Amino acid sequence: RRKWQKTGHAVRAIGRLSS
Amino acid sequence: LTDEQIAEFKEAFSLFDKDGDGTITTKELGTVMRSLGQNPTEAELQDMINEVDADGNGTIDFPEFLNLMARKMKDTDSEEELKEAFRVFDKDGNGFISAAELRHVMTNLGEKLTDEEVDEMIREADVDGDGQVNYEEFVQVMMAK
Ligand SMILES: [Ca+2]
Ligand SMILES: [Ca+2]
Ligand SMILES: [Ca+2]
Ligand SMILES: [Ca+2]
Repeated sequence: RRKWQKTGHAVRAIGRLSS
Repeated sequence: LTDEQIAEFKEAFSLFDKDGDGTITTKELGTVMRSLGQNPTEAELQDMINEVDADGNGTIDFPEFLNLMARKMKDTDSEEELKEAFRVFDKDGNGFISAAELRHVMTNLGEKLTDEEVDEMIREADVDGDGQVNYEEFVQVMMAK
């Protein structure tokens, strides 16, 4: 259930922190 | 935002918080980044955490994580964020996410995913019928609901 989106959130989080 | 979105972000948070103690340490963040193919240094990890460490305890708790993710960016910023996220999933960088790439990333992060599950994901997302997911197709899945 929404697994792809969930991983997407985690990946975007790393992006936000790197910026 | 609302309950559903919060619960979703909480699951995203759990991918980092490996021990379930409710906080993301530099070690945990490092473990996740390494699983994605990155090699951050200790200094880099501390800086990342420091960006959202409002209480100065050296770790990212859920409230801090949620605040980070709830922040509304400009369209331009959102677009670049999505592209950066896409590159993480597009392992070989050929401009398309394959079932092999998607399952590998998801599994490495901590998600449980079978071949049939990933097959379905790719199928549903594949709009142009080439058997893979390009950037805009990726955007649709990320923005879906
Ligand atoms: Ca933890
Ligand atoms: Ca903190
Ligand atoms: Ca690829
Ligand atoms: Ca496609």
